[PDB]
Amino acid sequence: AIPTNFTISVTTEILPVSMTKTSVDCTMYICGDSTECSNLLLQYGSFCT
Amino acid sequence: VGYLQPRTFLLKYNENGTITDAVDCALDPLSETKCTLKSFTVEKGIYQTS
Amino acid sequence: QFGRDIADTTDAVRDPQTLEILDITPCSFGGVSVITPGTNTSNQVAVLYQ
Ligand SMILES: *[C@@H]1O[C@H](CO)[C@@H](O[C@@H]2O[C@H](CO)[C@@H](O)[C@H](O)[C@H]2NC(C)=O)[C@H](O)[C@H]1NC(C)=O
Ligand SMILES: *[C@@H]1O[C@H](CO)[C@@H](O)[C@H](O)[C@H]1NC(C)=O
Ligand SMILES: *[C@@H]1O[C@H](CO)[C@@H](O)[C@H](O)[C@H]1NC(C)=O
Repeated sequence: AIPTNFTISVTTEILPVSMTKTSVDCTMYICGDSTECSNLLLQYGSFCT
Repeated sequence: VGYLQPRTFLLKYNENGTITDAVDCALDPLSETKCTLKSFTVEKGIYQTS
Repeated sequence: QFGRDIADTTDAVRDPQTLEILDITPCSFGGVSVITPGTNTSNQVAVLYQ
């Protein structure tokens, strides 16, 4: 079976390339503006880094 | 005469046990990045501080 | 007497004298970054307030 005519077709492909960049202030999230909580949290600085 | 305040300092001990240098971690953003990296030397770049 | 948001923190209060409702807002906000060419080269820096 041999084709006798043709068709020219255009199709689309969608690909993700990047995502949102985020940063966290560890003390702001855990303690807010409490000085006492920050003095207590000074024992966990390595984990936030 | 000067007056003391509660501060966080990064002190340096040499191989004989004497304090030879210090960083005041809340003077400048540069000092804050020094304090975070735990080094007295900072390489070229952009750093998030606080 | 008190109002609380989704995070459960208190954000509104009735004044016990004048009986008026007041909103409470934190006063620490906004991100900061520091640009350095390297402490080896120089101590001059730039600061970006986002
Ligand atoms: C090959 O296929 C094309 C269609 O893709 C044919 O062209 C059509 O021909 C009809 C009538 O024969 C017209 O009404 C259409 O408008 C034509 N299409 C276009 C895009 O011009 C073509 O005739 C076919 N060839 C053979 C030999 O079969
Ligand atoms: C440390 O002690 C040694 C031996 O006493 C001495 O030679 C040296 O100069 C001292 N200081 C430093 C910075 O090593
Ligand atoms: C309480 O004191 C304030 C000001 O002194 C006054 O305006 C108010 O009427 C007093 N009484 C009550 C119930 O708030």
